[PDB]
Amino acid sequence: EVNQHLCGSELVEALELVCGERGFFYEPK
Amino acid sequence: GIVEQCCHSICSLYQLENYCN
Repeated sequence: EVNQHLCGSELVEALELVCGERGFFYEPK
Repeated sequence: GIVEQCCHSICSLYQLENYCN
């Protein structure tokens, strides 16, 4: 049911959609 | 955590709802 590990970038695409124009901490590079 | 719940397993969205500053 739409359940898969979001690693690489898909996560950031879903991380900036739940926060908004504020920004989130997620750039382990 | 984000890579321990999204990369180690599946992440829905409520998990990333706490990482929003």
